[PDB]
Amino acid sequence: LVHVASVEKGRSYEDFQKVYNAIALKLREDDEYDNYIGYGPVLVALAWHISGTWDKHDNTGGSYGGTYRFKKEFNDPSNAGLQNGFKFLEPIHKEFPWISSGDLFSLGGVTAVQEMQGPKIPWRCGRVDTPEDTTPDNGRLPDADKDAGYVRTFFQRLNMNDREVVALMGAHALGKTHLKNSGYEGPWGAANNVFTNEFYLNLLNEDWKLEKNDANNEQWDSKSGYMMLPTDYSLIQDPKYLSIVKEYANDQDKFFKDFSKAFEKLLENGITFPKDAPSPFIFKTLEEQGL
Ligand code: HEM
Repeated sequence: LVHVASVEKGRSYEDFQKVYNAIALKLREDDEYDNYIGYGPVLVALAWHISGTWDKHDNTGGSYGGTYRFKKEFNDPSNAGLQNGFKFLEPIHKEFPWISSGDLFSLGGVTAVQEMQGPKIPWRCGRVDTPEDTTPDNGRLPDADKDAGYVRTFFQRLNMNDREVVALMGAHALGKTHLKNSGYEGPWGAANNVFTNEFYLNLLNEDWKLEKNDANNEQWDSKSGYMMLPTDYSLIQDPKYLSIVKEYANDQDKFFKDFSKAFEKLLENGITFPKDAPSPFIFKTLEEQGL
């Protein structure tokens, strides 16, 4: 099963920069969301879940089809609350009806990271909307109450190795958990609408206490008011994961480069790019454009 990237007819770099700018201007404008965190975090969370359904064994799921628009996938328990990022992006799709849904969902993620001061993420167009019966079943996204063995095995379904898994998890510097969504409650650190290596620093530097939350699930809580999921805590339990955690705590530039490659890879899994496809785009930030 092959999905071949097909560029939206007659569109080029500057067309997608416009779509970037509209997302970015709206990000600026809707700052009150989730007690003033803004929609940045939920946008990267949406891009990760629409990509996270991929199965490298048969190329089912993945970002290409844009299948999150169908009710079986948006009703996935693993996706509770993500309807807020979808709603955010509705005005944008309306303004640019020519872009595909998978292109827009993935670009929203890229846009969020860059505007939150993270690294440039190269992004490629050409995902094409596929029909409702291509929507993958629920249950492909990962559980939080597991250990490093689980985590390692999970991400291998996405063709990700140890380094990629630890870089990717650094996105938990952003936003927070919400009891009503997931059964976990609280943020991972203090600067949660700015992309930094804080997740790794907090993981190593705080005084974590294992507790049961108000939904009766176990999570790691610090005196600072931070939390870690068991899967997060895994990363300092496995000695291979811990070595890389130390690395990124110690070197944010290294973390930014590895996150950048890994996030692009996640959003492009399952997509075959023609030799003559355009080169990956690197979008300018609003700030870089004077907007
Ligand atoms: C073993 C894998 C992971 C687990 C179990 C996991 C689990 C969680 C949970 C339970 C939430 C809270 C949901 C809520 O209550 O709203 C969450 C949110 C979030 N996750 Fe992950 N996740 C994982 C990996 C990732 C990765 C790969 C990304 C992205 C590169 C990511 C991005 C984030 C973001 C930014 C948030 C905040 C969303 C917002 O604030 O609403 N996650 N995740």
